[PDB]
Amino acid sequence: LDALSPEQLVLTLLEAEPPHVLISRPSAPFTEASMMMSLTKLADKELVHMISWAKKIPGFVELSLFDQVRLLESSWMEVLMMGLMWRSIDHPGKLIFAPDLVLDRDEGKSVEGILEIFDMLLATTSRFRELKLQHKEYLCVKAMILLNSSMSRKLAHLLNAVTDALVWVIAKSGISSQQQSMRLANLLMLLSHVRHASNKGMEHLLNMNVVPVYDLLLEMLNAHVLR
Amino acid sequence: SPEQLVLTLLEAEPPHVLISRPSAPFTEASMMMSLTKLADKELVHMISWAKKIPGFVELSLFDQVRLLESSWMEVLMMGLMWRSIDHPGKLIFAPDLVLDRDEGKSVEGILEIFDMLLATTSRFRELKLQHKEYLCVKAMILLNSSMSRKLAHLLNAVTDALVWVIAKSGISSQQQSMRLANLLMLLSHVRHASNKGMEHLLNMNVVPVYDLLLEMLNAHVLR
Ligand SMILES: CC/C(=C(\c1ccc(O)cc1)c1ccc(OCCN(C)C)cc1)c1ccccc1
Ligand SMILES: CC/C(=C(\c1ccc(O)cc1)c1ccc(OCCN(C)C)cc1)c1ccccc1
Ligand SMILES: CC/C(=C(\c1ccc(O)cc1)c1ccc(OCCN(C)C)cc1)c1ccccc1
Ligand SMILES: CC/C(=C(\c1ccc(O)cc1)c1ccc(OCCN(C)C)cc1)c1ccccc1
Repeated sequence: LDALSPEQLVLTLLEAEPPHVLISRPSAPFTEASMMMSLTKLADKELVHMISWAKKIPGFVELSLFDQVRLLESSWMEVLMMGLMWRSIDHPGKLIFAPDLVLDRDEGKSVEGILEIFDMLLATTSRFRELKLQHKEYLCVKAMILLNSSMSRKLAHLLNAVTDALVWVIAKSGISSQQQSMRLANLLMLLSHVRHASNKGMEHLLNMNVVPVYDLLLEMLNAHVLR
Repeated sequence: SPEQLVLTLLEAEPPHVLISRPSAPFTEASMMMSLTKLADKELVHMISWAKKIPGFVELSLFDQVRLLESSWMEVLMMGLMWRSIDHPGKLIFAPDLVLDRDEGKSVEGILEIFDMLLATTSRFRELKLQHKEYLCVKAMILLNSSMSRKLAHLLNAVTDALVWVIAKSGISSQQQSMRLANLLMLLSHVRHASNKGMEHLLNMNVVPVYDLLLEMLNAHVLR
């Protein structure tokens, strides 16, 4: 119960942060291939990392394996983009994928189409920047993205605890009540923009085949044999 | 003010659009023909609705268009979820056009889209979403679809109005905070459904103007 209390949860997420991933640009001037290559290599590394991070969130380990895989599968692009926005929050106009990989808007034009994605990331980052998004609020929101990715007893509980944690953090700020409700709303409403950039990103990534298993999974869940 | 805004959103509600099913057993075509007929009629009314929203008509004609342009599919799906809320397992497109999850199989693909809607509606049903709450959430979907002075002002006012609505409930503060988070967290699912629907709708050619639109804004000549 307590390991899931505002200060406890905040503490655990504070130290669950994945390790920073390093990567440096290539020799020649960026092309569409080299560009994506770097970002893919980079995205894959952080993903292996995103697993051990999820495992450290109070109780994630007790959710069925199917649900673990489900949430991570449904929310991984949003989690990446939020990690990316967060670390690019104090450097307006630039996306800090990694220390030696600090690309500004224009360089994205190396990979046809990513431009609109870069602007979405850049514009959402700005919103968090005006809000003066704090590291503690950030940690709660990232985890919330993980648990709010799809839609039980445990799941919802785990999610509401992360929610209670964020109210708590915003609460130790001193601002009145009406401004605590406002910040909560503003912060959460940016979740639509994150999800949206994720969908846009997925679509673009996909552009650059398996057997449909949607019905079968329902059948399986319905029969109750899924994991 | 909160009470004012609510009252104004209430009476700003679009009329209910009446449409009926066709003769023969729904075909992928006929099915999508009925939904498209319905949506366009609703979209027509949507403009009028957005115009009644306090302050909207003051935003440059460009922002108005941009907002409606980017949020219309969510607004629609939000309206659909609201009227299907008391009909589990069903999507109430109109009084005469109600479809079960299974009938959606008339149009190849929309099934996953129908499950997204029914499940979100399911979530709102479990939160016992209230009419006034719904009113605020809708305008909120319209006003938060894109990313100024008046804009944010307008958006924070509806947001104030929502907190206010949740406040006359009487639940403790911790619970009021909880409900605001749970409702707004549900926006991400609404936006997600919308993106999925757009992808599918699109599946069933113009010149890229994105870069040109930026320049035009940079040069400050856009509307
Ligand atoms: C938004 C930049 C980005 C990726 C990214 C975002 C944040 C971050 O911290 C690191 C990378 C990106 C690039 C590739 C990618 O594919 C990996 C394939 N794996 C899952 C096998 C995922 C995200 C991207 C997504 C779609 C198209 C083009 C670029
Ligand atoms: C590429 C998406 C994905 C998984 C996936 C890929 C294809 C598919 O058909 C279904 C899922 C994924 C998600 C979770 C996972 O967990 C292993 C079990 N627990 C103990 C971590 C493995 C792959 C994932 C990988 C790393 C981080 C976040 C998400
Ligand atoms: C969710 C069902 C739906 C539509 C809908 C939602 C709510 C509502 O109240 C009425 C209809 C839908 C159908 C067609 C559509 O395109 C119309 C073309 N216009 C833009 C000229 C938009 C939404 C739909 C969306 C994508 C693919 C197939 C069906
Ligand atoms: C189809 C999307 C759209 C508009 C649109 C289409 C293509 C494009 O390149 C840009 C926009 C749209 C939105 C608003 C609008 O309003 C007119 C200005 N005042 C009277 C509000 C006209 C078209 C729309 C129309 C009705 C309801 C909701 C959305």
